Amino acid sequence: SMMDVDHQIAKLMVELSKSQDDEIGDGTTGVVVLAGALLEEAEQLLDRGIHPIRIADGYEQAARVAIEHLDKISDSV
Amino acid sequence: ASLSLAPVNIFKAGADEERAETARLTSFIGAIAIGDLVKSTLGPKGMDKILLSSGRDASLMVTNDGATILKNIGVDNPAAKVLVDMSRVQDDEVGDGTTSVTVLAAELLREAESLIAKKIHPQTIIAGWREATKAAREALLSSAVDHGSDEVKFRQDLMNIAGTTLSSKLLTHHKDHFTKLAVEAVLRLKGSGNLEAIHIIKKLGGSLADSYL
Amino acid sequence: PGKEAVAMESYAKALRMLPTIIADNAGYDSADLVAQLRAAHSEGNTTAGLDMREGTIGDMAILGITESFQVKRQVLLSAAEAAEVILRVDNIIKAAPR
Amino acid sequence: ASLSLAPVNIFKAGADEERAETARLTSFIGAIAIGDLVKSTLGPKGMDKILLSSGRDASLMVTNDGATILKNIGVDNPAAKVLVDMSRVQDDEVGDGTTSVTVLAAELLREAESLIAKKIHPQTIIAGWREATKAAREALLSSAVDHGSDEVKFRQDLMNIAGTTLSSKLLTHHKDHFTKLAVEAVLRLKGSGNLEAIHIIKKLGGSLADSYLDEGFLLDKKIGVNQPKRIENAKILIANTGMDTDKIKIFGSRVRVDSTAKVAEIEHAEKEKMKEKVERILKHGINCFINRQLIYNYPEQLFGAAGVMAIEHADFAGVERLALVTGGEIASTFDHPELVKLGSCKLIEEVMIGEDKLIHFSGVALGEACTIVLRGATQQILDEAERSLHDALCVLAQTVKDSRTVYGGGCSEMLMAHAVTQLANRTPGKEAVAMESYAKALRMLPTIIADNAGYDSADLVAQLRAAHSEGNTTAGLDMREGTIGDMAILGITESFQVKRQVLLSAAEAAEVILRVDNIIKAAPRK
Amino acid sequence: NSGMNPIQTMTEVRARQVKEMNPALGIDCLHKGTNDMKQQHVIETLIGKKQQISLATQMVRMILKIDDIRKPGESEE
Amino acid sequence: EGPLSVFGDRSTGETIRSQNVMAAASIANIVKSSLGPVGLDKMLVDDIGDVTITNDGATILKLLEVEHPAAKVLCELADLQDKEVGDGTTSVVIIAAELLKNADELVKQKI
Amino acid sequence: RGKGAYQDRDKPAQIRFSNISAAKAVADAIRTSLGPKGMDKMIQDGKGDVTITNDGATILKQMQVLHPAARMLVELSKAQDIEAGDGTTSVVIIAGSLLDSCTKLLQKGIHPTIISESFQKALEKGIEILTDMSRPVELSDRETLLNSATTSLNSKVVSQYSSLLSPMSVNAVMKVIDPATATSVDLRDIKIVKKLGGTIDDCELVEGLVLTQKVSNSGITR
Amino acid sequence: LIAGGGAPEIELALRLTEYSRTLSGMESYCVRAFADAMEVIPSTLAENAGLNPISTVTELRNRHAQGEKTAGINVRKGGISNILEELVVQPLLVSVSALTLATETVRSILKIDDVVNT
Ligand SMILES: Nc1ncnc2c1ncn2[C@@H]1O[C@H](COP(=O)(O)OP(=O)(O)O)[C@@H](O)[C@H]1O
Ligand SMILES: Nc1ncnc2c1ncn2[C@@H]1O[C@H](COP(=O)(O)OP(=O)(O)O)[C@@H](O)[C@H]1O
Ligand SMILES: Nc1ncnc2c1ncn2[C@@H]1O[C@H](COP(=O)(O)OP(=O)(O)O)[C@@H](O)[C@H]1O
Ligand SMILES: Nc1ncnc2c1ncn2[C@@H]1O[C@H](COP(=O)(O)OP(=O)(O)O)[C@@H](O)[C@H]1O
Ligand SMILES: Nc1ncnc2c1ncn2[C@@H]1O[C@H](COP(=O)(O)OP(=O)(O)O)[C@@H](O)[C@H]1O
Ligand SMILES: [Mg+2]
Ligand SMILES: [Mg+2]
Ligand SMILES: [Mg+2]
Ligand SMILES: [Mg+2]
Repeated sequence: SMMDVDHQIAKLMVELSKSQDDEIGDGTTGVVVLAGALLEEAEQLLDRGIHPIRIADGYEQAARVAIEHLDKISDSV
Repeated sequence: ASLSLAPVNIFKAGADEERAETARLTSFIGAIAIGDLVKSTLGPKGMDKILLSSGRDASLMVTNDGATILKNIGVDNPAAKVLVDMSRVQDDEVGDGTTSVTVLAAELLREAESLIAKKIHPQTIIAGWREATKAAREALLSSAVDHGSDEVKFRQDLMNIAGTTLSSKLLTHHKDHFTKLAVEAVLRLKGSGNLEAIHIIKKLGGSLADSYL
Repeated sequence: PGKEAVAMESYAKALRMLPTIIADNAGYDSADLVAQLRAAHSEGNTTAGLDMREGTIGDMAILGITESFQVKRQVLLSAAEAAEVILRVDNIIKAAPR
Repeated sequence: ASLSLAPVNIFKAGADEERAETARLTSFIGAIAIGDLVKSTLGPKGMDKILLSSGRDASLMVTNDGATILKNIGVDNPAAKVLVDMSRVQDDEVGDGTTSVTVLAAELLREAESLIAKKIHPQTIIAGWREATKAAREALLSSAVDHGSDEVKFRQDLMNIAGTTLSSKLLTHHKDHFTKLAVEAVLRLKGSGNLEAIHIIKKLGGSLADSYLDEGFLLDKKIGVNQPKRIENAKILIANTGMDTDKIKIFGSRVRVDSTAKVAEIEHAEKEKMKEKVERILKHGINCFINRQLIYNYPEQLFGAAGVMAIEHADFAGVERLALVTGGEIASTFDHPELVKLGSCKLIEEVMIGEDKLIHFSGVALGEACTIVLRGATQQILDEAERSLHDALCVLAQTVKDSRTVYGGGCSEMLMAHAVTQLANRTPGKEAVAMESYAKALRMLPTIIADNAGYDSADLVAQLRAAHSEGNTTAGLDMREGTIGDMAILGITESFQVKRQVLLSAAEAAEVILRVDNIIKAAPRK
Repeated sequence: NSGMNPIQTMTEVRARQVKEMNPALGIDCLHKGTNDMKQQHVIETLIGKKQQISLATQMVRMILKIDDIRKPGESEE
Repeated sequence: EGPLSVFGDRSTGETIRSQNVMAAASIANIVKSSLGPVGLDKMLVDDIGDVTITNDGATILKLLEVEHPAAKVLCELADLQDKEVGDGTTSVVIIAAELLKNADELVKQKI
Repeated sequence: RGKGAYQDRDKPAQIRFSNISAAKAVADAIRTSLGPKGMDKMIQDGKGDVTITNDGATILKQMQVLHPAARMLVELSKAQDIEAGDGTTSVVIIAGSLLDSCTKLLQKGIHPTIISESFQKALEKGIEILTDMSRPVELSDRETLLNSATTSLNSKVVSQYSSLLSPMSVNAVMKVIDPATATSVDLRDIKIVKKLGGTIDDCELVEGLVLTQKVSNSGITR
Repeated sequence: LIAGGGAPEIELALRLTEYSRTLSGMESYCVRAFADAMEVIPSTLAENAGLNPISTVTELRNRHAQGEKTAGINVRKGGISNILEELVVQPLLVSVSALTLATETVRSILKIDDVVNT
């Protein structure tokens, strides 16, 4: 929020972190690192010639898998 | 990669982003500049500074008070701003120690620069500094002495503390005189801490020893 | 054990550099006087301090050189705290000045 | 008062005068900037720099050489200029130590800044530094070892020194390979120190391991047109004659006649003069003729008809190297052939390197000259390989001159610091403090060597300091695993000349920079 | 950030997680010896992690789905 | 720009193909009106009042001041036809431009 | 023990990443001119000198690249043009790809020295592997020579004329070398004379001599 | 002589992946990186040909694993095949020098840690 960005993708990342803060109030730095990493890997996938939408769909699928696995390994307090 | 040294710049015209070594560089040089500024006013033989403001009035001040000196300077380094605010907070909490705290912070940051040069993480440094702060707090508390019970010994401690506070300042010329003043002025409050109660009228003329309570 | 010992030693050096500067400002052998003081406080003379009239070491209890515990404790804690917060910084992102 | 901060300014518009503290400030920050710049190239694990000059050509270099780095930077601090000149002088004297002297001077000035902050006069510091330099010189000289007598042990020292010099450079990939080259290249000189004799040809393409040391000699010149291309049992005349419309040195001479017939007769006489010159040459009984100057069409034709290979436009360097490698005499007069010594080589052929043809002299007679063919993937790689080879060859020449060696890997610096410490703890006063700072800088050299690899510099320098205090005068850094070891066994040895020059030049430049209390700049021309 | 080698530490803790089924094995940032976060009392909220994953994936999707930009680009004041 | 850092502009893909076709088409439309017994002549004024009337396609494309390389190619084509044959300098330009047009249509279809 | 080396400086890593990014940008810029289905690039010099080409060395040398790593890739392609005269695009793409891989390696926290040495190991193993794959050939095997020339030409604008320029390109080399003793070829022995006009179907292999210098006599041409 | 159509790059990628699996340590990761990096030339050939690079390169890896080391990208048929039937051959020196020079330049570039403006 304090960062003076002019790149619209940096603005999207600012909005992402603010969204994590609104919904949760923690994780505001993990979300940005994780999204950056996902795009960094999409970079190699696009280099190999995959359609960016296929990348987005594989990411959605894997995200569903990870969410259910979190529900699975979760603990209660 | 990096935020600034990237093929695309991600910032508005006029912004900037100092990274790891450059950030510690600016921080340490600014803090150490502030500290080297405010020292030489430290101790009985400390000398004063001139605060020749450049405003349309060109206010002129001659001070040995670290809080005033730091308040009245145009700082642009953020770490220097941190130290400035720290001295202001010292002046608010108690009325002394603004130069001792400023010099101490600056020397700690100098030593931290040295340690970072030794290829040490500033987390191991902050951890060790917290441990050292604990040890120092206990040593201080253990060495502290209390004499508020004995009324005469308390009067002696009050006179000695007032003398030690005025020793560094321009009043060390007539320290004893002003020492008595300050002590009486604080004893006339009868336990109250209201310093707004103590009015000080500054009348031009006469010698500094003509001052009285 | 470890590099935390080194950072503790640096903390100690800064604490020592405070009276060093106090002595420098008068024109005395800051190194000599702070060395004498360090040796005394290692010996157990917890009241050894600078006598700035003649430029020697003396008994603060006798000379009447005492400070408010409030003041010295606040000095220590605020200085260490500000140094901590300044040391945690690894990036300075400034915004376009107004 | 003061020169600048006086009610009246005494200077022309644009000049200035930095006083005591401001002068030492600029000096120390400039020198320490230079030093922190040139380090990180120090040691086996040192990394290269890019010299992206901003000129109209924008030359590009990738170097680990401290001398080149400092030469190729626009410096404006005068103390930095002093350190730059110091590194240049190191590069001139010997071929190594250009980064070590700079880092050492910078560390000495850092410690001197610390000491001046301690309220020490910058005279007492220099006094202690002179005493420490004396002690260090004696410790170094006493630890040095000489093996030039035993030929095999001397070969071992040469191989080890070349390896230590190339360890820091881009050739450490194929160190052993280039080590052999460098050693052979200096041994072909047979005691001579002429490094101009060692020619280095940089041919783009191929790997750096395709580089080799030609058993004979290579020349990047051309053979004539109708002249042979291969010659066995070649007898060679090396010359510096005209053979190019060679005119009688009488300059007022002019052909002034009344008939074109006489002009033609005089032209024919000129040609007959050139022919008689060629015949005097051929009376030496030769098959190859190399001229420093050009060879025009008519003498080319004559040499071709005579069956002689006439190589033209070799340079002063080409003819000197040919004289050294073949045994011939550079000649400009041919009226006493019995006095002109010819060069001999079993074979002169034409060879391909990359996409270029070169004259190859094999079976040469003397060999006191060399040709190194450097192959590489990029011109920057080639230039850095030439610089590294020059370093190694210069050091091996300096060792052949003076076989004194001193162990490296921080052993030498730690030893000198140990001697300075012994001197310091017995000395009274602030000179002891300045000696201790001298020792700290000496110790900060191996500290940096270790840092550049990524090891616990503090831990390793502590181990080394303890070893050199115990009496294990050969303890040094083993940078393969990152431990301490015996430099005598690991083969990490340096030229005593180089290390002594490092010490002395660094201490001397730091001394001259420390004597300064005022910097008076004049209005820049620009 | 804790000075450990990323690949080494991560591969070791991954191998341990696979062998001894234990999704409480992670990075000893404080160097307490143990890799068991359930013992170190290192605790995150399930909704926190799930929201991190969901937000990162959704925003990465919206970013990969963009293939054209048209800024003012005027460099105005 | 950006990652490359080349000090120049870069067109890539359908953009540059469309540009090339536009350039060739421009050159062909210059001369299309001068083809056949019903074609008409052209004036050309040389920025100084020097006038040239002509129906010769090679002449027209020589006098023009062309900057695009895909159009310089067609000018050189007309010049080459004028050197080697002496007639057909307009038809050759028109045909080259039309081949470019249809071929770019095919390349858009991802042939 | 506890923590390792802090790496108080980040500019080295920034420099490594900038070099890798520049190299990958060059590689991905010329990736399109690789193979029989690869296309050409037009390059208009500052003076306006146009150049259409499919050659990687020419492409990189002609575009005035400015980043140091990209300059080094230009020199690399030139070195391949010298040593082999074929592969000037594949070599740049390979370099860019190795550097783009060094990106993620560095990210993992590996030292550049380890990366370089491991790359040397992989290089030695790959030289071994390619040598194993190869088959020997006799220079008398004209079919292999024709096929090599055709493969070399498949990538270039002269590929519809390959049927014509492959036999010429093999005859030319086979006329300037003794096939029994030759260990190399000097292509300055092969003169190329570019004359405008006609089509690429008019290219010729003249065993004798060709000169652009004019004849001075009028009436004596043959 | 070596086959073309990206066959040497694919064989190289595969066999160095195996070599990497044998070199357990941190050199293993770097050798696997070298392999996957060399796998980019076939991917590029496929992309430019107009095929699906991922599927094409996976088919190539699979067929080279079966043992047809002279298998490559037939842009005439549009897929994978024995490339010698299309007569796509190139000198071994080309591939060898490309590998050597690229590796040397990469090692040089990795030894750089600063840039100065002379
Ligand atoms: N004591 C700890 N030990 C190990 N990991 C921790 C500890 N505290 C926090 N972390 C990790 O650090 C990450 C960042 O947490 P934190 O910086 O507190 O907030 P944010 O997730 O918003 O950055 C979390 O993903 C968590 O897994
Ligand atoms: N007679 C004395 N002998 C020795 N030290 C003294 C004497 N009088 C004062 N001091 C020291 O001088 C210092 C004066 O500091 P001061 O300038 O008030 O610092 P600050 O502005 O930070 O409060 C005190 O820290 C005290 O220790
Ligand atoms: N195997 C090794 N072990 C320990 N130290 C080494 C080894 N190889 C070289 N060195 C040290 O590395 C240094 C290389 O320095 P160099 O970069 O040549 O400095 P300069 O450029 O000043 O000559 C030498 O001082 C030598 O002491
Ligand atoms: N009398 C005619 N009747 C029908 N067609 C003609 C006649 N004269 C010329 N044409 C056609 O017009 C085309 C172009 O002619 P013209 O424009 O004169 O030559 P160019 O194309 O070289 O400028 C020719 O291809 C020819 O077929
Ligand atoms: N007809 C073909 N079918 C399939 N692959 C081919 C054909 N012709 C060439 N190739 C392959 O395409 C590549 C073309 O590379 P090229 O662009 O010439 O590389 P460079 O420009 O680096 O020499 C060669 O590596 C070769 O293996
Ligand atoms: Mg006070
Ligand atoms: Mg060296
Ligand atoms: Mg017509
Ligand atoms: Mg080709």
